[PDB]
Amino acid sequence: LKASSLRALKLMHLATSANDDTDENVIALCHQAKTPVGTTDAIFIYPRFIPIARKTLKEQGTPEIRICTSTNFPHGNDDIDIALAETRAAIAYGADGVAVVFPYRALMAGNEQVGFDLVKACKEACAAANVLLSVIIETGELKDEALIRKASEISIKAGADYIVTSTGKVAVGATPESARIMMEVIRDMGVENTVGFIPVGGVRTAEDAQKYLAIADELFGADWADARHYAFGASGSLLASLLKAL
Repeated sequence: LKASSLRALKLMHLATSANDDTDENVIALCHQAKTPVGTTDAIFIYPRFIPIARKTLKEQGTPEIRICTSTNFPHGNDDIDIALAETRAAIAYGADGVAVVFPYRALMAGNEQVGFDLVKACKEACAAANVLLSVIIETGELKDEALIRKASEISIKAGADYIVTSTGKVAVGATPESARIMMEVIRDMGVENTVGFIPVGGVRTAEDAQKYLAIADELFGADWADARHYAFGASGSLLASLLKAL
């Protein structure tokens, strides 16, 4: 568990636990990302806190820690104008990465077009600003393998730089099963170089993290899951469990 734990710590997007948030909590999160035995790849926070986070990260000597944030979140509504405006604002605040929630309920109702157009609009804005676009498909709500594959496919076709299981705000988050399905889509579409994978809302222990990294290594080889291709979107419990294991 030591090997997977250190690797997982470095791949974390250490996420706020707010629904809520304050400067004080975000500053604490920045400090927590500089762990006693390694530094996480990123933090994940609400957009309005990006400027204060950037300053905090610089002043503790870790300007390399990326700042990711959320849009169309957590509900994954259909409205592209709103999702796009939120994405443009996240970019203006200074985000390194934006995770947009796919309109998964629309897909569940049979509408494949809205998700394509919503992701594509957000990707165009992000790409222009050198911001990576993650797409959260909400596997715990989609539930069905065919729908999980379809949402992944549409997101990839529309330009997702990562596909992400979950918001962490619904009853069911990542499972090793949904992770496997999504990673198989990345392989089958031939986009393993351009699309990463992020489990959210199902990795709480070192033992969990080991299992998820094992899937990546099994499917793509041990060298694939670097920061550009893999992240753990998770909070303090996972981080504490990783540090304990270490």
